[PDB]
Amino acid sequence: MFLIHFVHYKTILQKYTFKFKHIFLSIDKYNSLFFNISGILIWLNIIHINIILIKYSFFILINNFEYLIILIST
Amino acid sequence: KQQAVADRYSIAEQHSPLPLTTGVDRDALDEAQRTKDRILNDSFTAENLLI
Repeated sequence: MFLIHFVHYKTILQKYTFKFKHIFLSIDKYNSLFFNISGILIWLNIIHINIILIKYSFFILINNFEYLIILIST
Repeated sequence: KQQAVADRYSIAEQHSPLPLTTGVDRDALDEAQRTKDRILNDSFTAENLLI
């Protein structure tokens, strides 16, 4: 039987906060140092030189993977 | 001193017991609790939404 009619209180208080980072926030990426390329030399069958900026080059990279390439002041 | 006017009530206040009872009713206290709850809840919601 029913004796009464009432209004339904509830305590919805969130007072605690637990947020956990999903895994992919910590995954790696590939980051690189970046300087302005002053020049480039490519050689595979035939050598080719491109010069963007002529200055005394303070750093030089050599990379052999497919074609021989030399990145000047890179 | 020159400007003051006393009601009878402010005089009875001095010689008299102190009430342990605010005039707040059962139902009035129900609504107080509900109001506080509702406002607190919406403020926490709002702040989490800014975060």
